[PDB]
Amino acid sequence: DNSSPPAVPQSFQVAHLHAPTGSGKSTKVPAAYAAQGYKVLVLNPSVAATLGFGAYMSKAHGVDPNIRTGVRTITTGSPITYSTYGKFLADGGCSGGAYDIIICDECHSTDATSILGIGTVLDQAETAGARLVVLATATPPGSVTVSHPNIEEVALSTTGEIPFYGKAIPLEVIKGGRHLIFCHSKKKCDELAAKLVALGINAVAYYLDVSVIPDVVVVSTDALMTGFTGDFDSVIDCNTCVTQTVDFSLDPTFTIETTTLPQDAVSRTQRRGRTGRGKPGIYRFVAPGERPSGMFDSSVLCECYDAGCAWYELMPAETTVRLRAYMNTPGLPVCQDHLEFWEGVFTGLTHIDAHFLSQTKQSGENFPYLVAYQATVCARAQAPPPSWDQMWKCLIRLKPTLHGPTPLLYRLGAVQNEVTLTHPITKYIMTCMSADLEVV
Amino acid sequence: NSSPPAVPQSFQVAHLHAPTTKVPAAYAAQGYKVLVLNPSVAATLGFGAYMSKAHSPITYSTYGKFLADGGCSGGAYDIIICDECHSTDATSILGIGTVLDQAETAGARLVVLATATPPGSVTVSHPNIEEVALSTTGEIPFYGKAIPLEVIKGGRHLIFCHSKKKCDELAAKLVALGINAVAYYRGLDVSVIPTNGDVVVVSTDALMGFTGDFDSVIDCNTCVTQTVDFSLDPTFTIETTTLPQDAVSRTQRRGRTGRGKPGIYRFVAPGERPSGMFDSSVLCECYDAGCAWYELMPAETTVRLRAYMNTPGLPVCQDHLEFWEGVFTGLTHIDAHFLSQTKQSGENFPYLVAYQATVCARAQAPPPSWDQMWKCLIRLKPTLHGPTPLLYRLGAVQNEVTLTHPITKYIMTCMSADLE
Ligand SMILES: O=C(O)Cc1c[nH]c2ccc(Br)cc12
Ligand SMILES: [Ca+2]
Ligand SMILES: [Ca+2]
Repeated sequence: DNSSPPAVPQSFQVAHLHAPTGSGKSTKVPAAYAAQGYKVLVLNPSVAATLGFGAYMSKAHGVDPNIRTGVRTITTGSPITYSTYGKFLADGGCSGGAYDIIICDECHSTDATSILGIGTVLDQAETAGARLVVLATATPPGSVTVSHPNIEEVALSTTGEIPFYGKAIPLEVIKGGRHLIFCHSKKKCDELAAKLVALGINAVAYYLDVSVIPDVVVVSTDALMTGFTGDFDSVIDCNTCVTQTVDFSLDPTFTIETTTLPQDAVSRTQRRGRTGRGKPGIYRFVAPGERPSGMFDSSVLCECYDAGCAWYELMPAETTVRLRAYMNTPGLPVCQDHLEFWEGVFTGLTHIDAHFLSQTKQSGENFPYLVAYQATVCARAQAPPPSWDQMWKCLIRLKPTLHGPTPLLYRLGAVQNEVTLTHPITKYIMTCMSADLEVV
Repeated sequence: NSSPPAVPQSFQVAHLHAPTTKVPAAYAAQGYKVLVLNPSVAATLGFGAYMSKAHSPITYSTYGKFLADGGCSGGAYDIIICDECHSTDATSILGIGTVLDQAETAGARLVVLATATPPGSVTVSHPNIEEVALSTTGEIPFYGKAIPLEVIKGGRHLIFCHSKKKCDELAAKLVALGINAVAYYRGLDVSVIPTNGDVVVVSTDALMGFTGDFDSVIDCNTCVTQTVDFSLDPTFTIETTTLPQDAVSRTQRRGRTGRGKPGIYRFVAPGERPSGMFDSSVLCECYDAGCAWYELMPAETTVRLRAYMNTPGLPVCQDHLEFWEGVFTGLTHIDAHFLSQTKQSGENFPYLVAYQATVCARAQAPPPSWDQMWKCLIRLKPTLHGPTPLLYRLGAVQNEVTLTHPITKYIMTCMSADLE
């Protein structure tokens, strides 16, 4: 719809704002609405960003916004409120009468919190008195990377002294002094570094804490992020990423696993973006292509339901309503319509052990509810967990429960113990798979 | 790029992002011998002359024929136009990769990669077609939403479903409500009503083209596609998945209505998957086809596919070239008579099927099942002797399996070593 900030209408509308993010989607835009006399909520996926906007508004313009994050909450009364999706979700969502305008910044984000948070805004904002929701991103669905004036991009050839994802890095260009290199996994961040900390070029691997630079060559996963020492002269990109996916493996039910894929445009623009910051920069790549942005995996829907039940006190049917509003809204990332299936499985998961759930939550496991629940049925059948990986630590108490086969609900990682596939909850999920997933 | 690249002085690869004959004639006026490649040379509408019809400086052929001809012959062309270069069928990908690898050595000075739908393309509005979201209100349940009887009672309508089974079930529900509903899917008669009267065609993505009326299209916005699973049981599985449709698919389904007269498009999902990626099973297909059809050693197939993957502006895929090249290299001594048979039957992976049958016949062991795929072995009696030496899964497996054939172990090792 808009490449500029949409005016406030007289009846509720959902507007799309597609703008370069240097143009202050998170600063200039909410400030313009504020100057007009509106109360504006600004949502972002990351805690750092949210605090980072608050600071900039206090320092560069003397405006002290409300800040709302899990770790810290500041209330000044300013018409501008900065919050994370997660904190917005924990706050219970849209507070009646609070906001005239809600900006969903980085609306391209496909982590579970962002999707459930935006779904919630689209379900609730009109009823709560907002006149206008703005879905703001620099990279709408279908976006590909465009050229950058102060970054020249050069294909790697197979000629060179370092083996790199089927191609070669000529020894020179990483002796310029100032370099970031992206590898898909941890295991090959060491192996790649060590294949030249032993060669002496001086290199360190990131995935822990920070350890770098004013020379140096950093090789890291995506666990480093967009800021820090923006001075690099070149980036070298393997152009692939590790993503979470669900397999309906029927063994007995589903598996959450990881796949290595070609990077999408969001990934490529961002990795390339850590050079050419003022200076001229060079981008070197294994592969010229990229998936367009705008698709996400059904395993992320699973996560939304997991967080609904674990963090936000949402019955699955309520999470479905929020996600349904997301899925019905045009110009947002798309996924398989598996709402019925996941509402289905989580609704069958009754009488979870509160102590286990309040152990997996603190642990930072990805699916605290699913984990605590498998552990729940394990304890009550006096069976062992599916393995003695760290995920299952809430059960340390091998001793009574080592009685036999694990009653396996689903696969969240590697399964080491022998299993039994006949538990009523397992049969229940299988029936939900028949009921709610299509065939052929 | 929107306009036809002027012929340069050295060899290069250009991209023509043209919207929905055009350009080739222009290059032919200038003395240039041009070759134009498509998936098919049949009339794009389903009616009219073939593209190869003579009236020459311009040849019209297909990627399939081009590959069978052995690719680029001599200095026979200055300009090669790869049209519909967004196509991700195996023949198109191997065909384009062949052009890119051979064109310059064959003395061509320009390769045009033309498509109306570059990577990242999204479906755009149609001046002539009104689009309306289905609600959950209506008599006919449809992929989680509902079709109201009112919008298909009377008139002519096309409903897309993702499978044969869904088409039968939906048509039966319509007929029971008094609608003249007809199921269409491959294997059928174009018995879609002859005429002009009310009809609701319930169809898969068979039926292309055609000649229907259709005041409206209703779209499930779902597709079925082929995927490889690296399932370690023992090795990999070729399977079929349902995914959200991509922009190509939505545009094409919506384009059955609003031809001339205004039309109405009704949908289950507002969004599509952006176009521009394909599965690793397609790579596997390319090597299979290289070995069965085109007499290509796996390393020759790799060379062509690598050229494709180094070329910007084309659909992307996982880099499994070394993996697939490695498994086909191990597949030695295939039974020739079996390969002939799976080639004639139109199996999707004739080399892989025949090779599994070759391993069965030698161990005098039965096929993984007695589905039609395995009928080269049908001289059955001596062979049912025990477990199946299972190399990979190309379908459902009914027989008892054994996982210790050396070729199974070989492929497992390729998986360990070539797949991260
Ligand atoms: O920590 C944040 O502010 C974001 C967030 C992500 N997930 C959350 C769950 C609860 C609460 Br409170 C907050 C979050
Ligand atoms: Ca699978
Ligand atoms: Ca699998």
